Amino acid sequence: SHMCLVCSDEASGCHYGVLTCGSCKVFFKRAVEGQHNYLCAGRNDCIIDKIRRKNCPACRYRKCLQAGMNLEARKTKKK
Amino acid sequence: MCLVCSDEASGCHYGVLTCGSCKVFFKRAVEGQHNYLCAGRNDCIIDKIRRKNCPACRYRKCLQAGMNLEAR
DNA sequence: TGGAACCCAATGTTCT
DNA sequence: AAGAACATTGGGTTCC
Ligand SMILES: [Zn+2]
Ligand SMILES: [Zn+2]
Ligand SMILES: [Zn+2]
Ligand SMILES: [Zn+2]
Repeated sequence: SHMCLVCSDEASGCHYGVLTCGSCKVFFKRAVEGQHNYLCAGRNDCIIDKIRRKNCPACRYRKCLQAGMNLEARKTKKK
Repeated sequence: MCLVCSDEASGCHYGVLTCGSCKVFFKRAVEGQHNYLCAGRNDCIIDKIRRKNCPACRYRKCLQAGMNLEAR
């Protein structure tokens, strides 16, 4: 396809195992490598689009996980 | 306690009892015009920590708590 | 009390 | 591809 599977913006290729845009790529890396201690102000089902993806990092990080992102995807595609 | 984010207040600002962070947010919201979109259901929880998540919902309840720049 | 000017945390792009 | 590090935004406290 051509759209990020997390936020629907224009994907820039496959990162951490998932067709995503560049903003979701570095968001995930940051969330996964530090704490991801986020709280949703809604009911854990926020809509995450190009502009709203900024509102709710809890729900953004859940959609990254749901789309299959994982740090070791490179090492894992091998074998 | 902030009538908006229920943190605790520095005093009465723009017509309402609010925290300092809500003071500046409002001034900025009203002046800068931006158009904000809620990502939930137009009823987000607005508290000390979750404030920053939905400026649409934050700004809406500033308005509804009575905030207004001409409080003269 | 209202506002300026900080300062920092979080985002998204560049990297020639 | 991954990821440092740059640029910028939006935000809260300090100060005047
Ligand atoms: Zn994305
Ligand atoms: Zn959410
Ligand atoms: Zn407040
Ligand atoms: Zn909202």
